[PDB]
Amino acid sequence: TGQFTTINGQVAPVETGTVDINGTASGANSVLVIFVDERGNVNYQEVSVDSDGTYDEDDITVGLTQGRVTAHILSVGRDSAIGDGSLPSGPSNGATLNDLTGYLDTLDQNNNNGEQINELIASETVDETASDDLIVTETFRLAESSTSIDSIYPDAAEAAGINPVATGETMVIAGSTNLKPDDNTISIEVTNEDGTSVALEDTDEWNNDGQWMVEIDTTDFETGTFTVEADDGDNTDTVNVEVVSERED
Amino acid sequence: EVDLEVYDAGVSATAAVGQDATNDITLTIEEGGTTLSSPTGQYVVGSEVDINGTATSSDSVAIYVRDDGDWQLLEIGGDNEISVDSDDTFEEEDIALSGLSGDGSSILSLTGTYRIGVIDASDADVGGDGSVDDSLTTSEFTSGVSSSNSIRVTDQAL
Repeated sequence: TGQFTTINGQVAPVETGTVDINGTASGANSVLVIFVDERGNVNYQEVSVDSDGTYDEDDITVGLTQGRVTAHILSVGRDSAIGDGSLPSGPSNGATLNDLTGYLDTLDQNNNNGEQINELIASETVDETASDDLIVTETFRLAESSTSIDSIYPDAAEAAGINPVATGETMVIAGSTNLKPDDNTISIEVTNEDGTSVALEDTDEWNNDGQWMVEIDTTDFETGTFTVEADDGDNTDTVNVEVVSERED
Repeated sequence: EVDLEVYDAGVSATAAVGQDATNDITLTIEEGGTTLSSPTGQYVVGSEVDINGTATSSDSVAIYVRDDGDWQLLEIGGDNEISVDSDDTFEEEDIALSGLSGDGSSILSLTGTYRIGVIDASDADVGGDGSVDDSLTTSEFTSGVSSSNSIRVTDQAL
């Protein structure tokens, strides 16, 4: 059993990625996870599973290229051998998780398509009819960091995205992000017609749905046009909302 | 996990490759967390603040500032390093980040939200003389043991 934590199906920082893996691997001593992209680059790491077969390894870096990356989780079956032990370059019956890593080093060296690696990995280890080893498959698009503002509206019921807000009542702002929920944060800025900031709030928590909401009060606000700015050390999104004494309902 | 294997008395080195170990012991190896504490959250431009943090396995540490690009080195002054005591803690006196000379400080002069991180002496001029004199990129800064935290600078009003 395995799982991969994706903020939106993607990993934002290409230079330094991070994924969380957890699951149940009963009866095994170690679990290997492999990442391969469309070009054919491979990254591997072994995970020491605890006594009760509940492995949880956190903050796994990915050193691959931008694009689409498919992930596999390897687990030696009953034979405690990779499949049948028939590695193209490894010895017979001594094919362990560490032994298969040596075979992986040959895959990226040769000019092989990333799709070819999917055929090769499944065929040599799992597709063999005498193999007892099990894998799980998961994919995610490795993209760049991106943050945007989706909807701004008061405590009323609305999801279109834009809504004038009367002063004195709290208004919610909702945006999308691909960053890590805890290791990063989103800082907001609300400024008037001549660069007088009035509000500043930050959030460093959001579920794996990718949606984040920030609460700002409108107690001392003045009617007019106000600028909402959000940054995270990367490209900054700006949106403008109108402020009115009272709304129409 | 790292294991140690002992063998029976009188066994030769070459002949001990295959025979099973009489006993064993295992230990785990990780990397220590070198983090900063005081330069976090808010900073008034032109103000002075101390460098507070901890470093489990470190001898010399350097402070870098990043904003949409390279990690420009911050010239703290003497030897560009801070020693660590036995309690795995390192500290520095009150230093004005923007006041000090260097291009690293110039990023923090302008108002905005930035990032600041510390790194151990594993850089060592990314290979060369025993001195921290570079502007390590994202890959170089992340490869070694390090940690960064979000910082933003606010305007100063008397």
